[PDB]
Amino acid sequence: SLLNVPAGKDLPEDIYVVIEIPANADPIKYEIDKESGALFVDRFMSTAMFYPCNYGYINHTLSLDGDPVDVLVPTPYPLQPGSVIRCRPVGVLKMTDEAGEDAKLVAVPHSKLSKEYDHIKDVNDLPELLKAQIAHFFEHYKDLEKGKWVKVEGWENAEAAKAEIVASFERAKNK
Amino acid sequence: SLLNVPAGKDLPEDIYVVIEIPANADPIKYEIDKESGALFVDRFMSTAMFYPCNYGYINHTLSLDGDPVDVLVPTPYPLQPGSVIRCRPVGVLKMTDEAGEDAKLVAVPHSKLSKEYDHIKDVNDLPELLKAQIAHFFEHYKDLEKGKWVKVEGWENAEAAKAEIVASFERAKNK
Amino acid sequence: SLLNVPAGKDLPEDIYVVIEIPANADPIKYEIDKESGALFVDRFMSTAMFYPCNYGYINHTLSLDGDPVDVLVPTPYPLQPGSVIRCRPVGVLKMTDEAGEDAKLVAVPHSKLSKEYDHIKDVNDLPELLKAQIAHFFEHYKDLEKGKWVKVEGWENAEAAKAEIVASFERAKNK
Amino acid sequence: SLLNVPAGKDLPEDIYVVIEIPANADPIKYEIDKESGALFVDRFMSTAMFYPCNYGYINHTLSLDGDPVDVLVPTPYPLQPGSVIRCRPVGVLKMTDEAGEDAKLVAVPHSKLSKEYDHIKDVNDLPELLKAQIAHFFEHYKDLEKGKWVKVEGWENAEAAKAEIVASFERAKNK
Amino acid sequence: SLLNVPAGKDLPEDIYVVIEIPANADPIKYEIDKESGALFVDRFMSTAMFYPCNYGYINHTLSLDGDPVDVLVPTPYPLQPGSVIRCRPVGVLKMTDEAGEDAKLVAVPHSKLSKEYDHIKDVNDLPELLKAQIAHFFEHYKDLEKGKWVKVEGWENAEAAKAEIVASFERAKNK
Amino acid sequence: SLLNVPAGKDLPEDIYVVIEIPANADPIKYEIDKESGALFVDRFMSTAMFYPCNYGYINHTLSLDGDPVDVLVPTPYPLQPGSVIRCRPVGVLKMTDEAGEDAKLVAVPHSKLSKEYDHIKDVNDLPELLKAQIAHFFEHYKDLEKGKWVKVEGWENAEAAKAEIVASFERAKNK
Repeated sequence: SLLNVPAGKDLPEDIYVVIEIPANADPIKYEIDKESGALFVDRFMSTAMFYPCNYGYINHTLSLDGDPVDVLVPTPYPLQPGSVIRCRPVGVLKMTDEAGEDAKLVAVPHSKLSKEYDHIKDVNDLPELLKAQIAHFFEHYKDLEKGKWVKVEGWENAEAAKAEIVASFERAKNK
Repeated sequence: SLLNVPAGKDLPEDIYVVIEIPANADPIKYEIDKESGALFVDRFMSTAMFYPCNYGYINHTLSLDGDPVDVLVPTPYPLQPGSVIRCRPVGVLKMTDEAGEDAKLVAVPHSKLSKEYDHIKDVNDLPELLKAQIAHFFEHYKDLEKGKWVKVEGWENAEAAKAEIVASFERAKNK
Repeated sequence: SLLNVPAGKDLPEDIYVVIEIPANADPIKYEIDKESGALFVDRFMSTAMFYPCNYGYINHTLSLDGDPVDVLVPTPYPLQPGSVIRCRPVGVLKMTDEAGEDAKLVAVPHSKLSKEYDHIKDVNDLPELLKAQIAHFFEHYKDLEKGKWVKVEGWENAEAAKAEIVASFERAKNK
Repeated sequence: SLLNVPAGKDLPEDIYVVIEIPANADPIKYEIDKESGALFVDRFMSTAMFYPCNYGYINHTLSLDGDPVDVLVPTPYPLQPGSVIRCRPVGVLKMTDEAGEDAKLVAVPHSKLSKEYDHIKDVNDLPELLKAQIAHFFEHYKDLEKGKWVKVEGWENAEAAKAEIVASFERAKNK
Repeated sequence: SLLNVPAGKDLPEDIYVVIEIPANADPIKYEIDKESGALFVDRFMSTAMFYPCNYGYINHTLSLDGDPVDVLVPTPYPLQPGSVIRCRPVGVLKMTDEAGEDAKLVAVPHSKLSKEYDHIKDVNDLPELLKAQIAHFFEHYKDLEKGKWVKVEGWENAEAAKAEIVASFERAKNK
Repeated sequence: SLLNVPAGKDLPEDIYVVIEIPANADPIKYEIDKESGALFVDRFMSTAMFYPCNYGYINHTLSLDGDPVDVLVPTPYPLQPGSVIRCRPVGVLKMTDEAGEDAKLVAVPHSKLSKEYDHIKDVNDLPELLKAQIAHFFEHYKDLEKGKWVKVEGWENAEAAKAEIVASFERAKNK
C-alpha cells in the first residue's frame, strides 16, 4: 500500500515523496488517509488558485504539528495523485498560521529521474518566479476560509530542510 | 486498501463513497475488484454518453442484488477514480432492468468539504436538469447492449435513501 | 471576423460577449487584437490563479479606460477562446485600480442557450461563493506585478450593469 | 475567414468540411455564424451525450432545410472547432425529425492527410459500432428538448452522399 | 493491492494486464514498485515521444531479464495508470538492446469488455500503421539516453506470445 | 484575420509568431491556409511524437522553400492554434532535408509577456535538453513517411536567426 513506502533510499539526501495533489490541477484538496492508504477528498478549495508544484509528504515522518513532513516538488509535467517520486531536498518555506508555525519543504526530482534539476543545489538556485508563486499561494489559498490565515516568514537552505527531515524521521519512531 | 474504507463516520447521515467513475469521463466503465481492491476495466461503453455525476459505492454494504450500494455524487470538478468522498444522502432513483429492480442513491458532498450543497436537503432540492439527465442516462446508456433494458420508476426522498443504506449495511454483516 | 460581431441582439438586455479567456484555464492572458481580430497572447499571469468564469468583452463599446466593456460569463463548461456567447447582464463588480474606478460586469447565458440560469435575474441571485471568488481573484491576480493593484468596492445591480453597457455603447458611436 | 473556404477541391469526391464540434467534447453546441464567420455558442446540450465524430458542414452548399450540408468526420484525434479538413464522402444517415426528412453525411479524411481510412470506400466499410453510435446519438441527443425529436430511417451509400453534395452545391449557386 | 492481481482467468488465452503507462500520456515513465504495489515515477522521458498504446505487465510472471512480462494494449481511450484490463494475446515484438534481447507482447481487450477487437486473432490482423508506430517508438524513445540502444528484430504470432506467457508464468513459481 | 498580422513590432529583434501547432499536442499537423487565413489540417503525423515547443511562422516573410519563416516558441503552457505571440529570436536549427538546406528558428516570449526568458539571449542560453529534443524531433518525425527525411547540421546564433528573418522579410516585399 502507500503506507509501506519508505521515507527514502538514503535520508535526508535521497527521499521518496508521496504525491497527494498534482501541480496545476482542479481545486480539489486530496489527502492520503493514514488508516487506509486511500486517496480521500479533504475539501474543495474555495479560492480560484492551483498548487504551483506537486504537493505530497514523506512517509514515516512526524512533524511537531502531528502530521508527516509535507513537500512541494516541481516536475516538468504534473504527476498522478498517489504516485511516489524520488527527490532531493533543496530548501524550506517557513510560515505561521492560525494553528502555529508551519514549514513546507521543497525538493526536486532525483538525478536518476531527470538531469534537468542537477544545477539546483539549494533554495536560492530555484527560479525566483517559482519561489514568489509558492509564497503567494500559501499566503492566499485559504483567504475565503473563515478563521484561517497564513503569513510567510521566509526561506531556509537545504541544510535546514535536511535537518527537518532527520528530526521528523526520528520523532516518528519515538512519539 | 480501498477495501478497508469505512461505510461512513455516522451512517446513514454521514457516509464515505468510493469513486469508480468520474463525472464527464471517457466511456470507460471501471469497477473496484472486491478481491484485490484494484481498479478493473469492467467494459468500454458502447453508447456516446458519459456519467452526469461521479459514480461509486458505499463500502461494507450489500444490496439484494448482491453488490454494494451504488451512489451518484455531483461535485464541482470530476473526482479521481479510486478516491473516497465524504457525503450526505439526499434521495434515490428507483429503476427496473432485465435482472430485476434496481436503485441508485444520490448523495452530495459533506459540509466539511464544501458549503455549496448545504441548501440541498432532499431529492427535490436537486436541480431539475440534473435529475432529468441522470434519469435519461440510465434509461439509455445500455441501449446498444443486446438483451439489456432499463425503465426508470421514479425518485424517493432522503429518508428512503437512508433506509436503504441502513438495511444494506446490516445485510452486509448477516448474509 | 470577430470585429464584425454585434454588441447584442437587443441592448442592454440581450448582448453578445466575445470570449478571450475560458474559465479554469492555464494562466495565459489572451486578448483579441482590435486591428486584426486575431487572438494575441497579452501575457503569462504570474500568480497561480485562474479565471473563475469565462472572460471577455462586448464589441462596439468603449468604456472610460479606453477599452470595450469587459464581462465574466459563468457556463457549465469552459468555452473556446474567440467564441461568442449570447448573454443577459445581471450585475457589476466595482473596483479601484491604479488608473481609477473600474467595473467588470457579470452576464449569464441567454435562456435560448440554456435554462439553468433562468432564475438568476440580479446580483443577489448569483451564488455567494462565486461572487467571493470573483472578488478575490481580481484583488490578487496582479499581486506579483510591478505597479499593479486592485481594491474591490462592491457589487451593483442589473440596472447598474445595463447602464454601463448603454453608456459605453453610446460613447462608442462617437467619442 | 471561414466564409471564404471552398466546398472542396473536386466536388463531390474531394471536399472540405468546416468543423464546428469536435468528437468526444463537452456538450457545447457551437455553430459558425454565417454573417461574421465567428464561432457562436448555439446551445448547451441537455443530455449527457457527446458527438461520436467531429461535426461540421460543407461551405457554399444549401440543403433543403436552409442550412449547409452537415457532415460527421471520424479522425484518430479530435479536431479544433473552426478547423477545416479535406475529406472524401462515404455515406449518409437518413432521418425524419419534426421538420421532415434529414440527412447527415459521413466523410473520412482524404488519403493525403492519412492512410488509415483508405480501405473505407462506402457505408458498408465503416465499423458497425460507429454507425450504431451515430444513429443512437441522433435519435436521443434532443430527448430533453421541448418539441424536438428524431427518428432514424437508415444508411445510404457513397453515391447517395455525393448526390446530396451536388444538389446542395448547385442549389446554393442560385436558389 | 495491485500485487494480489491474478495473471489471468485462463492463461495464456485470457489474461489480466496491470497498466503502468496510458497511451498518449505526458512523457512520464511510471512503474508499479514490486515491494509496495504503489505507482513510482521511474523517470521523465527525454525524447518528445509518447507510448502508442497503454503499457503494463502480467502479474505473477518472470522473464529471463528478471522482470514480469510486459504488454502493450491498444484501447479506444487511454486507461488509468494502476488499472487492470482483461486481454487476449495476439503477438510479440522481438528486440535487442544494450542489456540483451527483449520482447514485448501485444494484447487486445477481451470480448467481454468490447467486441471491437474480435476480428484481431493474430499479429498480422493489427493495423499496419500501429505496428510501425510501436516498432518506431521502441527504436527511438531511448535515443537521448547515453549508452542505450534498441534494434527491432521482428514480430511473432499469437502462439509465440502464449508460449512466452506460459513459460514466464511457470518460471515465476520456480526461480 | 491572421493574414493581416505584422511580421513584428521591430524586425528582426521584436517579432510576432502565428502559432499553428501547440507544444505537447496530439499529432495533428495544422497549417494556416494562406488564401483564407483558416486553420487547415495538413496531416495526421504517423510517428508517436509531439512538438517540444509551440510551432508557427512569421507573417509576411518568404524563405527560399516558398513558405514563411517557421519558428519554435517555448512557453510555460501550450498556446492555442491560431494565436499570435510576441517573441525575440535567439537561435536557428540548420538541417538538410530532401529539398535541401532548411532552418527552423527558435524565439522566446518577449519580456513584456513574461520575465522567465530574460536571461536567454542566444542559442547557448537555451537548456541543452530542449535543444536535443528539438533536433531529435526533426530528425525522426517523418520516419514513417515515404520519400521524407531530415538530417541536422547544427545550431546557429541570434545574429544568424535575425539574418534569416531580414532576408526572408525583404524577399517577401518583391520576389
